[PDB]
Amino acid sequence: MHLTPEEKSAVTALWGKVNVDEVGGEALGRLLVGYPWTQRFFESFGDLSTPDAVMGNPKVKAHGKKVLGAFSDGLAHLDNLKGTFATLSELHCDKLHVDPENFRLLGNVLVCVLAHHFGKEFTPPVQAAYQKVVAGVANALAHKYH
Amino acid sequence: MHLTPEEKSAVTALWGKVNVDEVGGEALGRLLVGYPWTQRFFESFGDLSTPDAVMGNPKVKAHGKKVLGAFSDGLAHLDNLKGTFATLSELHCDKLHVDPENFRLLGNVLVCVLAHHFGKEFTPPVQAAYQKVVAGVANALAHKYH
Amino acid sequence: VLSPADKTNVKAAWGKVGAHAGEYGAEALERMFLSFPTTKTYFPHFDLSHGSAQVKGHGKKVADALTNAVAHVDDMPNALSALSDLHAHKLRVDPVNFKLLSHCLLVTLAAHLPAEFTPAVHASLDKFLASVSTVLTSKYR
Amino acid sequence: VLSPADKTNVKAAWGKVGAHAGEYGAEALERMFLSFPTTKTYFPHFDLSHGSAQVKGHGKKVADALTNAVAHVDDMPNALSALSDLHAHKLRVDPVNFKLLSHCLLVTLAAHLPAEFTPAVHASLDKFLASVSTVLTSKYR
Ligand code: HEM
Ligand code: HEM
Ligand code: HEM
Ligand code: HEM
Repeated sequence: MHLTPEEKSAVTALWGKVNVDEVGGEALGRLLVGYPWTQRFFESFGDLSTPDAVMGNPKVKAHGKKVLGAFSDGLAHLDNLKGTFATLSELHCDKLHVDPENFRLLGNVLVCVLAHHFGKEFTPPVQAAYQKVVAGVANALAHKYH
Repeated sequence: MHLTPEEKSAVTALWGKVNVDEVGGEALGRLLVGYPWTQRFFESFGDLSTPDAVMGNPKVKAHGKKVLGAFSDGLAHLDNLKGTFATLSELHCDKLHVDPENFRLLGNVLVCVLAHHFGKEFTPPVQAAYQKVVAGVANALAHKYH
Repeated sequence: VLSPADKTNVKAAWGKVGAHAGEYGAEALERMFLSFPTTKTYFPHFDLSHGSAQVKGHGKKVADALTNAVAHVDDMPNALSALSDLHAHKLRVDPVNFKLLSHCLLVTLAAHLPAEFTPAVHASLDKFLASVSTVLTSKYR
Repeated sequence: VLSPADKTNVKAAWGKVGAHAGEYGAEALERMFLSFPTTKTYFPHFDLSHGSAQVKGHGKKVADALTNAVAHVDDMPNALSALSDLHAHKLRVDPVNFKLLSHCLLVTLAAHLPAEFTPAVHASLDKFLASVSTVLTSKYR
């Protein structure tokens, strides 16, 4: 990352306060609702016909926790997101066929969820560092596409 | 910059056939015509009211040649674009205030220009090598923005 | 295309902004400048420092125009003609930038309207900002 | 919006395509697959090998649709409604990919129509493809 020690600490410190369970389900859910086309990959999850049906769908919530988990662990290898997401990058390409653009949609949704949750705490400088991380993550995940 | 040896040879062989004076003028002119908003940086160039006024403007031709001149030099240091373009990156940012998205528009226009000129010689695979190159150059030119 | 639900959602959310729109305008710009520094290329003449009156004033201007857009959600094209003109023929901001300001605006609303920033409202505001973006860049060429 | 000039430009350049549309459609696809490999995620079921009949087959369908939009240049939203529905509801191609294909289509035409691919025509063709893309994406949300 091109994270400043100061930027690293801000990221790190806010994260410490995050409930991955709740933030994961909300980020994925908001994604499915705001950008309806992302639902093409979750047909087997059920009824995503409404905000309510998406936000309530347990399969969605549980997928959300799995994704933020993996994300969460990447924050520990912020100096090599590439190497941390290599295998996950191949999987997404070769098995899942997920267009990397989706990684960027999610990232932006993630930032909106964090702002949502932390209000005041999520200051311009703090968002700036998070924007750098979400971009970084999306790039790492997209890295092995061919 | 994931230029395979074979991609690099291909970039280089074609670049051998280009008349930078000419290509430079065409690419720049075509940008000002296709994305007229880009004309914001050249109000001292005079008349850009029509395609002929743009394409034939001696100032556009002269600037185009300068721009492609710097690009050609970049092609000789495919290994160190960031280094090669550093003072120019700073200038575009700090003095000219040129939104880097402009560097990507020019790259696409340039690819269409090479296609225009080389016809069938600009094969699918050669285009893919040039795509990597214009992107690397745009990235190098944006590296010093802050 | 904004559905009736969307128009409702938007008017409600914006309704809660009230006297703070100017402050939110200002905050969204500040967030844009820091998160997407390339956007600063359009404001060389501004003092982009925190709490700059230039930034504050511009914040109000933008907020106000949004208000007017919510108010004429049914006739945006017409309500924003002049602004579409200004941007296409004078300012000539690259279209990619509208998406960046739009994003900083959501983030700002979210951080300030917790209760109101539901998933359905989030989706509506986004579409809305998108519509507004389309309108402002419709006469570019 | 497309101007009379644009309209004339497009009918003219597309006029020249004639009977090669199919092959040019296939070629634009291949260019896209090679230059923007992320686009391949949408055709996991295709043989993307050089000279794949699936690609040939697909290239023709795309060219047919463009040819249809040119024939109905004054009523594209209606002429393309069905394709707009398909893309919005079934295929669900992320919007960014339209710009990639557009770009590869422009490269293909340039490569084949040296005499007609003038600055003016180039610009008209670019606005045209942007408009087709907008139609195909209008019903996404
Ligand atoms: C922050 C970015 C993301 C991360 C870290 C991530 C991580 C993961 C992980 C850890 C898995 C578990 C699968 C396994 O190990 O077998 C997974 C599966 C999957 N992901 Fe991603 N993901 C991300 C973004 C996305 C997005 C944006 C989408 C689509 C909108 C997506 C679609 C999927 C699908 C469809 C699966 C398979 C789930 C199943 O088997 O039902 N991912 N992802
Ligand atoms: C491949 C990308 C580009 C390269 C290599 C490049 C190179 C150059 C060079 C070598 C100069 C002269 C430096 C000097 O005056 O000391 C220059 C100036 C300039 N460039 Fe760039 N340029 C690029 C793209 C662009 C684009 C796309 C724009 C606007 C859309 C732009 C806007 C300008 C302007 C406005 C000037 C100054 C003109 C004047 O003398 O008034 N450049 N560029
Ligand atoms: C949400 C979409 C936007 C809206 C509603 C909007 C609205 C406005 C308004 C109301 C003005 C002031 C008009 C006046 O001075 O009378 C303005 C000016 C301006 N806008 Fe836009 N704007 C938007 C997006 C953008 C973006 C994304 C940028 C660039 C990053 C931008 C750059 C400018 C600039 C440079 C000015 C002139 C500043 C000055 O010199 O005072 N605008 N805009
Ligand atoms: C202007 C641009 C486009 C046009 C005119 C177009 C047109 C079409 C047409 C006519 C079909 C065939 C429908 C049928 O089965 O009758 C189709 C299918 C399809 N298109 Fe689009 N399309 C465009 C852009 C895109 C893009 C950018 C992508 C993804 C990168 C895409 C992905 C697909 C896929 C995956 C199918 C289904 C193919 C199959 O399974 O046979 N399209 N498109």
